[PDB]
Amino acid sequence: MRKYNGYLIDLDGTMYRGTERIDAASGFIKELNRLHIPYLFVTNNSTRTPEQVADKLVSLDIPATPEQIFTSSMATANYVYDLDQNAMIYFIGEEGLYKALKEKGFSFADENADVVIVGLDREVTYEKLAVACLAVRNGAKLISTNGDLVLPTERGLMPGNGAFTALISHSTQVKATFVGKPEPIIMEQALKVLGTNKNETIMVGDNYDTDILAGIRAGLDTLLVHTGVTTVEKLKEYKQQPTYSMKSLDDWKFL
Amino acid sequence: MRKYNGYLIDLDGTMYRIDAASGFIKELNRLHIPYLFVTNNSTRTPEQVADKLVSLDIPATPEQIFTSSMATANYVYDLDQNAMIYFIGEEGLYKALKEKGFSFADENADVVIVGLDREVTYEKLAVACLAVRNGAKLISTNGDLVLPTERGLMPGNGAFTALISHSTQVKATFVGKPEPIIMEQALKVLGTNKNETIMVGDNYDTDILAGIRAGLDTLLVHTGVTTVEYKQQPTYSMKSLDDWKFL
Repeated sequence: MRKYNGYLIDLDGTMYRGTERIDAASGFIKELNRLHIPYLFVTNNSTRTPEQVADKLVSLDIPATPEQIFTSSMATANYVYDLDQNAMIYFIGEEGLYKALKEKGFSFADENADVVIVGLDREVTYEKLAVACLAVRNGAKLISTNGDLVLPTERGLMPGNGAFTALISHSTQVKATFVGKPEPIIMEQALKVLGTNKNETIMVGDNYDTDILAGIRAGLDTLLVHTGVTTVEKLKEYKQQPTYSMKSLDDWKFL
Repeated sequence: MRKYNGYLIDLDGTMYRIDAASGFIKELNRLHIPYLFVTNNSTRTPEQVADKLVSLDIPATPEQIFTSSMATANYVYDLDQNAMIYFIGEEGLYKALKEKGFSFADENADVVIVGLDREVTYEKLAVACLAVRNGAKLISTNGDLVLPTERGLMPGNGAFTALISHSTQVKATFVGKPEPIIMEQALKVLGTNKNETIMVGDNYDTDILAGIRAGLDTLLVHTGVTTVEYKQQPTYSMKSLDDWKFL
């Protein structure tokens, strides 16, 4: 009887910025739970495990289990696995991406890898990057968990995953396939895990350029919150608009 | 009397991958025509490059080597003699910058110089990006995307420059070939006029284009990158340095 029986909730943007937004998210998510509506959180983040993210949400009174956290690194692992579970993987990345690949039981290799996966590695080295280039020139498919050129830290704007992918792409003259938002691949992979139908699922977020655009491209209806008169006007000039725009999660009716 | 009285000569693929190169250079010495080797190489000192040439029976003194490191050090000196420098690179670049009198800094640098560092790290790249976002000028020794080795086609300095430029949204100023910066300097060092100077090389995309944009005649010998199989032709194209007639 509901139009939407599955929710993909963005973890990024400014969705949980400040106590008011945190409380609104708590209210919204608790309501989904009370209604027994399945939901999954989606993020491009590669520096926290599903367990850490869930522990964090729970501490903010937003109910989540590790199984409800879905990252671009997980989407990337799962996407590659469905295409060739016997591919030998070379990856650049940290514990999150390693774990997602481990979950899929991959074999790993260096210069003769079948697939090269580029994730953010804050201890990357020339040699790690060289092996990626060599494997790509040996015919490996080139996959990038996301395209972000910058990683915000307290030091300032550090090089992001996308910058490293650009290095490899430029050196090898091979284009990467990108998985994370704003690409639709992460959202199709999230839909797989959530288990609901595309036309009965909605993606909720508050960033258009990176986050909600992914849902639009993946063929999902979208709710963009934290909008205002000017941003709504701005979106009307773009090729694609979110399905709905509202000020607050508080305004959403469960249909 | 001769049309060309000065020679700028590429190393990588022209002088070595070859004893046609040796004969060519010695004939230059016998005809007493000055020459300068010009290389995008940012890792080696001129002493090391010259020694390698000697060991191959190619007459070269360190003073006849002009690298992208030396050119970059000169170029930065022209912009600001007192620049605080953050650099990524190896011995060659470090030495060139130090010899020029520069002091070094990190995130607070005035100028960020990107040269090849085969032991570069995330942190080294991050410092570069932070300095650039802080307002540092972004300079690169060379734009080569690949470094050919026995393992295969390794990432070259242009690939690392691209990472930094993409992350920071700041375009780099490139010094080495095919940019005219290294050429105009080399020309000053060689000391001959443009119309009597010829650039000799094997790669169209670096060597020949460098000559064209510097307004120099060019000689493309097919002993390296570019095959016989572009919008501007080199002045001359031949299969071997043995075919050159010393015009």
